[PDB]
Amino acid sequence: LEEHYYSRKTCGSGGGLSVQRTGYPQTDPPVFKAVNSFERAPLIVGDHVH
Amino acid sequence: HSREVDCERFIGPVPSSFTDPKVTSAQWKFLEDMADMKALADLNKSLVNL
Amino acid sequence: RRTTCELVGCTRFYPRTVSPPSGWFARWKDFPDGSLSEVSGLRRTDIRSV
Repeated sequence: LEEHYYSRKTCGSGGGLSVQRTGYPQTDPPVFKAVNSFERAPLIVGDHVH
Repeated sequence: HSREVDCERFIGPVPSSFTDPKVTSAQWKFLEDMADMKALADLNKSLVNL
Repeated sequence: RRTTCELVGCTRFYPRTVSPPSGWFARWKDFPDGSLSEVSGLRRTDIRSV
């Protein structure tokens, strides 16, 4: 999106102001690719000493 | 006009240098020997509190 | 054992000089005039032994 004021003026007569607001959807490249992974071993022997 | 740009999209891709590292056996052996030497030297300081 | 691979980067904004039209007149209004964001990464792969 990008709004703009197309303030156009008439010829050499009267002289009235104007705004004329209009927008246009603007594209853009994709967003980053967040990666959050993690791997580990399950469980082998529960002793605390060895 | 009035354009709005997002910083989470106008950025290049990730380089190909983000792969896993590659270490040889000699470097691993040297690191293991250095770690063993450091561990053996640190143990001598623990006995100072005799 | 452990193998780390850190990554860091920065980003800046370098806009063009001006937008010269065919035979009209234009002008810019406000601009970043600074940094934007900062990208960073990290990798870890450790293998314990007995």
